[PDB]
Amino acid sequence: PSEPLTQKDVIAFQKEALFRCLNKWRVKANQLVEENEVLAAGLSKTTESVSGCCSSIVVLARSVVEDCSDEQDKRFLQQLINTEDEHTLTQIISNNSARICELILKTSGSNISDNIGRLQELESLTLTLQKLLKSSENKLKKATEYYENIIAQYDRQDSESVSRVFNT
Amino acid sequence: ELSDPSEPLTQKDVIAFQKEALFRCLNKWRVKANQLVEENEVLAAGLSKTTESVSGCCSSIVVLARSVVEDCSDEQDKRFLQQLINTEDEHTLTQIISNNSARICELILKISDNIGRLQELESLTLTLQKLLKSSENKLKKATEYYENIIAQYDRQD
Amino acid sequence: HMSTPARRRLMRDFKRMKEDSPPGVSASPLPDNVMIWNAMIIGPADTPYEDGTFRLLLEFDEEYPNKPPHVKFLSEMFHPNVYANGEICLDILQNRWTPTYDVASILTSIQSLFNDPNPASPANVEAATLFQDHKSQYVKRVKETVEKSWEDDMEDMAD
Repeated sequence: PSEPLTQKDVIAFQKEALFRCLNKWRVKANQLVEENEVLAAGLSKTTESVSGCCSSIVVLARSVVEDCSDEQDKRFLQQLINTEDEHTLTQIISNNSARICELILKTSGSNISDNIGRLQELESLTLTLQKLLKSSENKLKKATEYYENIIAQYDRQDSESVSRVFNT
Repeated sequence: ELSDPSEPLTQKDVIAFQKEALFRCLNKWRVKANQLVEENEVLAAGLSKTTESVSGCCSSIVVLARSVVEDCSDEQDKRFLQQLINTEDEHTLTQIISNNSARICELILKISDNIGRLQELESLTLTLQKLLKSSENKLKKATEYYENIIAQYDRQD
Repeated sequence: HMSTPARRRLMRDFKRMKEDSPPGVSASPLPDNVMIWNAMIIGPADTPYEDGTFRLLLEFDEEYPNKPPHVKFLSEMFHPNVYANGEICLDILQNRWTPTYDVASILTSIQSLFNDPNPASPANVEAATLFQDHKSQYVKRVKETVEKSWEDDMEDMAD
């Protein structure tokens, strides 16, 4: 084989081959962290800019619900206004895109928002969600080290060399 | 293939310690590289799936913009609405709409500080819920990846 | 020849190494020059230097054990207390020496620097500022020297 698969199998392999194999994975891991960092960056930069458009439709929906008359359309704007799942929201907008433009123009004039409580409710939620995102990513960051530790310590516990040098 | 413990070490006993150590380091890198391709595809997949979903909004915004240019008054705004309507590259259009969302909603309708605050809050409310979901999903899928290898060790014979 | 009080003791230290060698420690005086020693420490577990094969060079003096030896790392290093050429900034080797310290005592004292570096002497200003504030990046950089240490075939350890 080109690369060894077990700790038992390495005794036959020369060092120069083991080094060549280690670097290929080490270099592959470094390219992959750069790819993972830049990809997770571009995924956040896109979700902010997609939410830019999505929110503008939600804002226009909130502005015209008061003057809409038939409630099956008001229920549609309400269902649209209060969802926070972009897949849900984007489907609602993609599937009914013309209807939305119709309901926005059909309203006679620009009407004032009546609720500041939703802005406080969002302000509190905005803070709670920022706190939850950092704690969720931290749970993931410590876990990558934690799981890679237990996997590596299984190889150490079964090693003949380690048990010879250090075990008393 | 080693020697007696209560003895000074040998050139053979240290070459064997390096090889067994080189493998453990090799394995630690191998597991780190495999976990990343799983996350990198799920990231590159979700990155394309998110850009596709904006076209519902972008098209709906351009038609709403065109509906009001004929009745628009301010020429710096009339030129701005035209600049919005005439951008073909959708990447440009999505940011032009995202960056200038407050200007857009007002120009379609014809209080203003409430719009700036609900757009800032709605965009962030939407952005964070999705970012938390993918982070919880990145955490869920990653735990599964490592515990797959853990299970193969906890029963290996 | 082996009549000098210093040379006499160095052979006394060597006997101990030959019979009670500390875990992860190797040491052998040059077969002809009994004043220069080849040494090799293995980084203890649960330390960023874990499983490294770090080579040392102990140079002694005619006054030993009354005078400390000169100690140089030969493997490449990243430690707050190790200068860029291998020279260690250890207390028992500088101003806290003692004749009750044989070779083993010095090689285990250097070994213990791996788990807890002395923050007082930053020989490596980068290693010290990494170890104090940015510990995750510290371990990332220490492990790159652990990998290099493996390259040497330990020819210095043969008979």
